[PDB]
Amino acid sequence: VAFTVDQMRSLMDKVTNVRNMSVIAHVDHGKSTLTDSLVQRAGIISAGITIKSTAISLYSEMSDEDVKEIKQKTDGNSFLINLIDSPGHVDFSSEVTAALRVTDGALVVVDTIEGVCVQTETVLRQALGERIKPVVVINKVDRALLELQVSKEDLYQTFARTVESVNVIVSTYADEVLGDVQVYPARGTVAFGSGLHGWAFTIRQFATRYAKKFGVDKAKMMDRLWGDSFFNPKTKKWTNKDTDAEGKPLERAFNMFILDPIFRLFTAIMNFKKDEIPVLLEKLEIVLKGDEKDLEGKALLKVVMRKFLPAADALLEMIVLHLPSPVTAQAYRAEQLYEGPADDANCIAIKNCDPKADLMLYVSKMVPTSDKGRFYAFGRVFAGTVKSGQKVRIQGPNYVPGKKDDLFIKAIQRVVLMMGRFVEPIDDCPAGNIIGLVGIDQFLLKTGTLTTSETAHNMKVMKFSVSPVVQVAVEVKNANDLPKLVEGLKRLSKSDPCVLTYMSESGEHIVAGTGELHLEICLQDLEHDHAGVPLKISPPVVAYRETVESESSQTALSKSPNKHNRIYLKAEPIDEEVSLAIENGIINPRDDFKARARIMADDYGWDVTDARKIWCFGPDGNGPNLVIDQTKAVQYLHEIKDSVVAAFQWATKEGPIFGEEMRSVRVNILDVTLHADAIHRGGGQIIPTMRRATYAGFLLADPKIQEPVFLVEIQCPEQAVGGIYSVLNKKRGQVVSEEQRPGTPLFTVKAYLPVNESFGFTGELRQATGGQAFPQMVFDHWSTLGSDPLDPTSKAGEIVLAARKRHGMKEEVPGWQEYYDKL
Amino acid sequence: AFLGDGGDVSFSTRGTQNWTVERLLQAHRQLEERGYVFVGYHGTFLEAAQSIVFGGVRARSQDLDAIWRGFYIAGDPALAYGYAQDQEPDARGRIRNGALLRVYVPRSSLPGFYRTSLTLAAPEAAGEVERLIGHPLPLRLDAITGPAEEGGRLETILGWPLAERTVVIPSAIPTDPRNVGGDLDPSSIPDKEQAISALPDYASQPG
Ligand SMILES: NC(=O)c1ccc[n+]([C@@H]2O[C@H](COP(=O)([O-])OP(=O)(O)OC[C@H]3O[C@@H](n4cnc5c(N)ncnc54)[C@H](O)[C@@H]3O)[C@@H](O)[C@H]2O)c1
Repeated sequence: VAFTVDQMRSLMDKVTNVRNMSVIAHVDHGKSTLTDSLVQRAGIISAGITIKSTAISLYSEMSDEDVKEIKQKTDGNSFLINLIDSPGHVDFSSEVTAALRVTDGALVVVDTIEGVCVQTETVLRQALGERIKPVVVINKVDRALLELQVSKEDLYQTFARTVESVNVIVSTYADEVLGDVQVYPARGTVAFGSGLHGWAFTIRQFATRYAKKFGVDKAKMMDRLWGDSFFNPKTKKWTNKDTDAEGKPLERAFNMFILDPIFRLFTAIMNFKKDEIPVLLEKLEIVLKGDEKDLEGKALLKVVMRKFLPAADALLEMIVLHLPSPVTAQAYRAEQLYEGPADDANCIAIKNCDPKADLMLYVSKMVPTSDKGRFYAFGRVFAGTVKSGQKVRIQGPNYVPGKKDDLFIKAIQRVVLMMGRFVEPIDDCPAGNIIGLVGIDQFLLKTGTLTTSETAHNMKVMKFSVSPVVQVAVEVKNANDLPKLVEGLKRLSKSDPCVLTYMSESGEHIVAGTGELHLEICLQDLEHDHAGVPLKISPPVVAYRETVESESSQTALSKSPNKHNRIYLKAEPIDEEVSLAIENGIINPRDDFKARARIMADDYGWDVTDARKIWCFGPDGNGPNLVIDQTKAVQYLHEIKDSVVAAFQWATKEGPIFGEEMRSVRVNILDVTLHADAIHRGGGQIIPTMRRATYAGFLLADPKIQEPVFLVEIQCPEQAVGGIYSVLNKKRGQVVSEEQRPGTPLFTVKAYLPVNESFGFTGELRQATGGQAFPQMVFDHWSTLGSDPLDPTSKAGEIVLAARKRHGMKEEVPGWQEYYDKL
Repeated sequence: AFLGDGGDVSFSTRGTQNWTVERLLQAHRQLEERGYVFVGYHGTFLEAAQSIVFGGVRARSQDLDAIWRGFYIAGDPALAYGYAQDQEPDARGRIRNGALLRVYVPRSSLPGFYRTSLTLAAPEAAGEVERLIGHPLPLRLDAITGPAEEGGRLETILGWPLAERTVVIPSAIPTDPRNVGGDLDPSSIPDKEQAISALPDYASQPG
């Protein structure tokens, strides 16, 4: 249906009638199919800046009698449903949590024949740990009839077992504090149908239908239409005994009143019994129009069933009548979603879904848009009201009410509805609703908390990292498609904040990701969309760091090509603390040099004299590497500063060990001799001089390499936990902690895992746990290898040689003499 | 064509493309077979190498006294090596490694090659050079070889008219992309290129 902005806001203020929910289903189970049926039936449409579809809005209208069945506060017969997009596979764990966290209900799709698969089971655990209420739909019933050709009782028992498996999971992992959350067909919390053909039903739908033909209230009718209820055809009498007086078998009500009608349509139509179909159709009052009256086989069956039991209706009914509203759910989810005090003014405001309190908006992800390369924030208002122009406290991951770290007090350019692929600007948006924001992508990388109270803590943070720990070289197979790849990378880089595309000195096109899989999907998107050209891709390579462990053995000296200029310097390690402070914005390149020096001096033990003479950071003008001017009375020193900084940018981008970035490297310029005439100390002269002196100084300062390390968090059932440790113990894994969820038998194992040991990790963990483990890993820290990188046999040296060969460099690492002044 | 057989030759920071030592040996031989002779090396930047090898050496303005204008080369590749790089950074400050080139002349031009012990490009040597070549500077269809500086290595200046009659091909001696500004390591000079790099004997006395 098409709505105006006024209408949307109108049914957005009625948060009691909103359903924040997602669809939990395996892709091979027609997840996309059932989602389509929902959109084509209840999808909302607006009365030019497009976005990647992240959420769909649905509108459902019900009767006054229906609204009374809802066991939670309601207002009116209008209902706003937010269908939050879900990942296509479990492996995308971090974003599987992202979706669930902003949803209160979940439509869980299971299979008729295969029942509940391993992954749907795992995701359900997570959804339950998030305190999300489930409603089940048994899909692909079509197959049970057409292929297996099962009997009505056999099909019934199949559903019974399926529902049994689901509730085994539900009663085990659903939190006690939610009450009985198990699903019961007789209660209308389980639907049956076939997404393919587009039909589905609930016991309530058939109960409403027969309610009159039996002079009975809907409640006790659907109570009978499942379980051991039998309507004797001969006596016209209801019974709880599956045999009559003479000992003959009685058919249960489900089989008799629900399955039988459907079974007859399937038989009459697929057997081309042209004389039965008409009689059977009028019986159920299924009227076909013109063209439809000629169809046959599956073509006809599809139209008949679609008109008989529209799938979307059976699903919407459950979603509205049984899924919790923002009001109902936030009352028991708030404590879980707030990283602060339970009785806080803000946590309280979240339980009450208070639209008047200080803002508490959750940004679950950043969405690519058509408005330049900018990203639109996506999330949910858990408290207060978000407004266009409203100034808000952008609280990032590292934020803590104490410090002012990771804090940005900016203004919301625009508040917009995420109508699937399109954007709709609105004045404001009360608590309980899902919404998008404009002008925040430069303050938030992916997730964070927006607040208007300077005493509010972050909301349950989702750990991410932009560190490109894995990368590959991209290369067109046909040299004419080059431009298509160049624009393709420029495109790829824009569709994802955590993807990196750059050119190495040698001119190679590099794509860097946050993990094996993440980089995998990026290369697939590039070769089919962003570029669409046949590409030659080198095997995945891990990103390392080059660093020093001591001060240079001696002063590093280098001379310019024309022999008229000289730079004397020395390299020394920077403390991890300081490197962390730089990487975390505390020590800032853009900061005032005097305010910044105070911090390095007071908080980090730097001579304020040195901290005041920082010439630059690097690489990329902000890395954890520094140049310090410690020269005395050097004439025209400032006239070569731009050149020296430039050299530093290149030197720290690709170090002398094997082309890897530098980290924690301090360079002290001790002395400089220059030609009196500027004509003889331009960029061409100084740049190579500074760069070579740096390499020399580096090589003299006890060279080493650093490897990236993940922090992995694994959810897993007690039984299969043993598989976790089994895998970690052959990948230099290191257990951080092993916590158990109070009631449930769910464990959370945390461990450090070297990134170069993580290739094919989820695959192995999958097997070792029977697919019951739920992995989540983010880059945590860099680790300096003990071994000598210059030794080809040592571990660090083994890495170096392989890489140097791969790059076509001279196998052996150059000595400092190579870059030192030749004399 | 004097580049021998194989793929299209191009210049890159990764090194000269489609230019093996064996191809050089072929190109060099075929050059002598056609009456050409090696006279030294010229180091420069990539685009310059592209222009020189495929468009030929062409006269241009240079920063010195008019009387010393010409095409500068060196018999010792280590000297020419120092010029095989960008002289100016690009927008971001990138300074790329260049390429070494081998310079050949028609043997018919050898009667015009002279040497001196004096330091070239200086007013105290002009008089002696003008004596050797039998005419006032600048050089024309003649060349002068001498110390590029006091106690320094030898350089050769080809008069512009003579320079335009050169044939220039790539060297098998690579520059170092990871050590721009460094000096040429003799061990990186292919022994087989060294074997074909002897210089002609230049006259110490005028014609
Ligand atoms: N370049 C060398 O190998 C070399 C050898 C000995 C001495 N030197 C010394 O270096 C100084 C600079 O000489 P230079 O030759 O490097 O710079 P230059 O000013 O004499 O010539 C300018 C540049 O134009 C370039 N160029 C591009 N296309 C060309 C073409 N088609 N024909 C001719 N030149 C072309 C040359 O490579 C050269 O780098 C000289 O004064 C000399 O003392 C250089």
